Amino acid sequence: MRECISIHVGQAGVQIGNACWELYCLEHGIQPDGQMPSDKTIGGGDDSFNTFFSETGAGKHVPRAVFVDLEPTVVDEVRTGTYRQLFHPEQLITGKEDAANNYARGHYTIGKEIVDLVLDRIRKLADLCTGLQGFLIFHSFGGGTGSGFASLLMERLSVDYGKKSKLEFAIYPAPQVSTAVVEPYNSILTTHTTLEHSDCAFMVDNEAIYDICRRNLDIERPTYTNLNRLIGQIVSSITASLRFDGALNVDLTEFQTNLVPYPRIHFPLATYAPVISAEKAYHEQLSVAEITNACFEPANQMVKCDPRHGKYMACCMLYRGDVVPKDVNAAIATIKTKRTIQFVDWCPTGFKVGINYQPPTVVPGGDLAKVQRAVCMLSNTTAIAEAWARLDHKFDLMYAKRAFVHWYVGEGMEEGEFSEAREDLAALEKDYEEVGVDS
Amino acid sequence: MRECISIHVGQAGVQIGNACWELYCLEHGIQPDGQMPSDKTIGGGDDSFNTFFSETGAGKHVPRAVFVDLEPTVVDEVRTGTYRQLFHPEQLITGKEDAANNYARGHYTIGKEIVDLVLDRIRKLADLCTGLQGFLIFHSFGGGTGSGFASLLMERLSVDYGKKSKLEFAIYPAPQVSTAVVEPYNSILTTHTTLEHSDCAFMVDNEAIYDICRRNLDIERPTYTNLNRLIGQIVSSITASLRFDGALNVDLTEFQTNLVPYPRIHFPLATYAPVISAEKAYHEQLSVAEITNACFEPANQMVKCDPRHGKYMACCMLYRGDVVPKDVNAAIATIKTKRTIQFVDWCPTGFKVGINYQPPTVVPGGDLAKVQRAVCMLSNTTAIAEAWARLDHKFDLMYAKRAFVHWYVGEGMEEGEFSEAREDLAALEKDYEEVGVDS
Amino acid sequence: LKHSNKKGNAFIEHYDPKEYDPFYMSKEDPNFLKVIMPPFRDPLKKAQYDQDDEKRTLLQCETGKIYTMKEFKEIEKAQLHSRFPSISNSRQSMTPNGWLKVPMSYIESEFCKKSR
Amino acid sequence: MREIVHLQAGQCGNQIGAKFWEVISDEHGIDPTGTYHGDSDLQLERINVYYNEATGGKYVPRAVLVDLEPGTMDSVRSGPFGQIFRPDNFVFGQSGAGNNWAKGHYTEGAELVDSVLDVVRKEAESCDCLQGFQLTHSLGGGTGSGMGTLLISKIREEYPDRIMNTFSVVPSPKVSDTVVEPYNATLSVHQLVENTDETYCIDNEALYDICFRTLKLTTPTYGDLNHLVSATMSGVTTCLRFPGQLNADLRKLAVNMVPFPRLHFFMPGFAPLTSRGSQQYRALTVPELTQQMFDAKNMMAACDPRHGRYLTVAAVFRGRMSMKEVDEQMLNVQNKNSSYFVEWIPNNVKTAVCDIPPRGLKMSATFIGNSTAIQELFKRISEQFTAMFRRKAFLHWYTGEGMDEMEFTEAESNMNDLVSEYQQYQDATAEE
Repeated sequence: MRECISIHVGQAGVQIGNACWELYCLEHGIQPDGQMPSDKTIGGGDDSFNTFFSETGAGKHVPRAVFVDLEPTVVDEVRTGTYRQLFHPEQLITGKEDAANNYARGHYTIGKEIVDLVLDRIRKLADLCTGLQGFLIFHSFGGGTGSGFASLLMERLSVDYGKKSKLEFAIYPAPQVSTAVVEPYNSILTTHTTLEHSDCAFMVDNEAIYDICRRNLDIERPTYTNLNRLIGQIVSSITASLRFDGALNVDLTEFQTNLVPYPRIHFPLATYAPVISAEKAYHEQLSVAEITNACFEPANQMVKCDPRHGKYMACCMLYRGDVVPKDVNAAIATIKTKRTIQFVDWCPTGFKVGINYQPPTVVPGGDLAKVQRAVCMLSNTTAIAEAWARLDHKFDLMYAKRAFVHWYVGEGMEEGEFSEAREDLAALEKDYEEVGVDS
Repeated sequence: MRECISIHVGQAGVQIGNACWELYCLEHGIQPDGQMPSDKTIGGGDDSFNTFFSETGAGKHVPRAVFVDLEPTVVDEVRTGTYRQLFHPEQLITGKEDAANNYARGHYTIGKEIVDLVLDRIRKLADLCTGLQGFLIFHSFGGGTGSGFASLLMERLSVDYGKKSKLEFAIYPAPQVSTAVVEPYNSILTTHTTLEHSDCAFMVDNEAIYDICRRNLDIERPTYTNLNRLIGQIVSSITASLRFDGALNVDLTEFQTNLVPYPRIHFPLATYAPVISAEKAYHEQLSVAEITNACFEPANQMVKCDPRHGKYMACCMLYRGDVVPKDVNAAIATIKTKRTIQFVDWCPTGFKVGINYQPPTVVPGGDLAKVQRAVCMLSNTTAIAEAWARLDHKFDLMYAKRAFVHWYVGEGMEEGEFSEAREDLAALEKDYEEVGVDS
Repeated sequence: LKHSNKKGNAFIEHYDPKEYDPFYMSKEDPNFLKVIMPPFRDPLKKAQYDQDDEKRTLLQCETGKIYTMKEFKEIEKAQLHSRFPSISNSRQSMTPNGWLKVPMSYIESEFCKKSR
Repeated sequence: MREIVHLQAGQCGNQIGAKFWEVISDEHGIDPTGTYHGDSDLQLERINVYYNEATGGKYVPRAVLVDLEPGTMDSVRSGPFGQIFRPDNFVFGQSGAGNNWAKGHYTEGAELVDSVLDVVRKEAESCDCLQGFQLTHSLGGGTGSGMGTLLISKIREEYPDRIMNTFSVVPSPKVSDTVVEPYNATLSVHQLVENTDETYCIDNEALYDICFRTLKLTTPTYGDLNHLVSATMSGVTTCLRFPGQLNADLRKLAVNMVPFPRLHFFMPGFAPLTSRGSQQYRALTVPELTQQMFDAKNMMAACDPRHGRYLTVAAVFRGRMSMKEVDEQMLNVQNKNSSYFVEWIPNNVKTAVCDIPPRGLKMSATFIGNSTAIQELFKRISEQFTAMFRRKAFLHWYTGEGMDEMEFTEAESNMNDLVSEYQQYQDATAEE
């Protein structure tokens, strides 16, 4: 039935998958052992957990995900954790040499060495499942493991299954702050692969997370755990109608069919709400209209861009929690007449109504509070094209005199691929500009 | 419905707002926690608190007010109080630099920096409400904060909402006693803004309150607490028909429409009665005629102006407590024939009948006693145009040799604004003289 | 970047009718990234436009004043409004923000209001 | 036997059908188990129309649930009456429609259609003689709209001599659920006007306004709308379910109410729509019912019939009042409201009273009439579809499905012809 397989590449992908799996196990009461030892006081779990987990003959739950990384240090870090008895060692493939934000080695001299193993693993996982819809590939553009290895794997996955959805989730290098220097080097090559060989892609940064957490959660010392919590909550909200039911179920296909207006433009703008702490969720009446209005606020956006610079082509609307249809109708009636929100002279309306009876849960020790309902939005606007343009500017300036290129030359590739990438991105920006221009 | 938004600027504005909110919570039985913990012995609270407070889904009350100040210290002393759990921290915006009796910086280099934040706050508060009629802006002329920041905010509030009432409440620099030196400098600029950009303004001072407390209350060492209490009682009496009902409900629009005879003359003369302490409220029979007669007494006005020097154009009178119509009729018949009170040859009569069934309440630890009924009057006379005369005289005799003006020049403004304000005040005084002159 | 650094703790959600309202790029020239659209001769639309023009010409002959397609449009709009069916109490003309704040939305019975 | 076979399609169609089945079971005294606990007289003779005789007196429903998503059957089975239907009729696929009409009709409408054809056959030959087939669906999706048109075409091809009535849901620009909804509406309307006897117009926004401004409901949801539509259909079919003095049937209404086969749409409506506190303060009489069935406030149309002229009116009553009051009311209405109906055709109102009152309510009457108000909906749909087809947004999915674009061209051509016909028959002049 509605079953998918998750792909986690790189340290960021691995930690994101770990956060997602722990969130799922706590939200469904799944114990870390793998069995149901709650024989005295029950606390839930009688649901359709088959979407992500599997039921054995002995009552055991087996995670269905791919944990592959070129560096064994992350695998060892996960292995010594408290959840090592949940997954299987066969699903965590180690490595001798790694990429570490290098596309050259990780795409030719490193990634090409472990291909058969991961292919056999994913084929076995697919055979173990009945109904397949899409995949959850978790990687990063800065990480070389999540760029070279991810691109090469997704190429064969595309050529092997043309009828299955191919999702994408990674991190975008922020123009202001960054971790390494060679991030655009990897990004310029990974963007072409994710564009000309995938159907949809999700692009997020860390600066927006920092801004929103210091503004709402009011923390002076952030940590990766909260970032992973936010991303996992986003993922759970997106795939909410799959694990449960509701008034209007929205499957993966249902929203991806409309989320892609064109083969070249499939970069939605994700935003989760409410992103609030415990004290920020006690003396604040929460309704639907306010948060939906808050959803379009660029400070709450996951990407540093002004929606007012461009306009909206398509919008995907999601909900989770005790939501009443009349509030949604009132919000839609309110947004359709706002003059601040810009849209095209072409699409009078577009959105979805995903009603989820199951409220989002909380985590003991986290920062999120008990909110009666949640909401997520996925719109499509041309105003986000600035990020690709800044990246292209950086690539041209850093390519004028060939900085840090001789390494890639020695590893062995064609230099013309850089020209191919820049011209492809130029064509993409031209098409985006053409689409954004109205009548 | 009848819901308004209160604005509190400066230390004086903040403390007035605190007194008003504590008075409202004690008069409506609202506990400082914000909920209804009285489960054993009830003591009231079943009324229409929606006018000022808001009801949550959990039985919580959220005040709807704006607490802004450039100096963080006042915000700090409010936060460390016993009522910190009532309001929300987001409504108390601090600041790095302050004005502290200066119009220059607080209007150009200080006030202009925190604008979009307070605009977003007020927009959110207005959206949280359904029915809006007017505002309650609390500031002062002596304080540079409550002068520069108040003028700048009210200008945009006027240009953004024209159909809503714009009230004003501040403190007048007494010609005899004063706190600072540059008070006329701020006042001369604030008056132009409050005249040419507002519909009504209430003007009061402190030495009149000093006189009334030493004469009736008989205190040798007064304090700001009683000053604030009297103003809060005045505010409650003015907006009494909004929170409750009576024989004849008088709303903000009802009295504001008639209280303004001309666009340039909107400075009423308030008078609260009775202003008496405990011992002055036990062996003194209280009726309506006596207090209404005492209302017109100059010794009970909060402005040092002999009413016998000019004459009255419009009078608005209000009542609160167990009042009987026949007493009001007898008082009107008495005053309409008194030769001492002067009025134009033009308005034979004009007044309002505000009957409120709810008697005013008392406070544990205050100086006000339990009185069966109260009365407040808002009249319009030209005899008060004398205060602006001394204000202009002082401004002129300071401005001849340019006393304490190089500071403002260095901060950066036009020097002609002083001439503009002077001539505008001269024109206003001329118009007051022309109106006061009968046929 | 300049706004973010000068205001320090600023985002672009800090939007307000200010001189620094980045919508002002388009305000300089609305024609930029805009294409003129004269009345074209598309036969697909002309299939109905011929009938509409015939009706407009008949109306002009019956009245005696030159009307354009737009002029025609507001003419029959005013005629329909004056015809009596103006529908002022239903969702055919009422604005979206005109149903929540209506006493018909106060399902909470007037009994508790009487108690208050 | 004379029985009616009921068909189901679309999740909204499935839920409204389940609500209708629960309503009729409660009215006719059927327990959730499957036995009979009724205490009436006319609830045993003609009960076989929607049920089937079986052992132990346990009547079974006669309804085929067609869907493409398995999540609907689990939801509808868990209800208080979801254990009484026939699980064999829950023919469900594995892949969702994705709110696509072309994909649902092509991919999910080839290999799954055979089972539903076989079962509807078996039901048809299980009985002696039938009258027609009822299909309640919605145009908001690829399940109800993508499959209902095909099934209606198949049943018409196999059995031409049957009644093809449906209660599909019309879209609204104000209240929308699908981005490509107008495309689906344009595709479905062609089959509705080409291979469908009659069709009733269903709107959710108008029902929401009706409940919000007359019923005064705290938290109105889809359950209320399902209750209202179930009552509407129950009032429609009581002419056959519960015979009285002047009985009618579906084919007579279709023939007498449709002047031209190209125009077969109607406007439903029920009379007593009052608030909860107004139930104990009301006057039960004829003129009040006439006013509530004639005014535009009570009708469930998201338009105004006063813009046009009334074509055909059928006032079906369900109760014990009289016969003179109805005719005098319609006479004086036609006399006074002369500029609201076609002057060329006098006596456009049909009289129909059911002597058998409904269960739980004493007076009830529904409004079936075809007034001139759908022209606005048709014209706005045509405008928005012409727009959407100008630059061809959201078309590559349909193109990749395999079907070409000329279908949209012919559909909009038929659309323009239909709206032209409607507007030039709106001004039905007597002569030159």
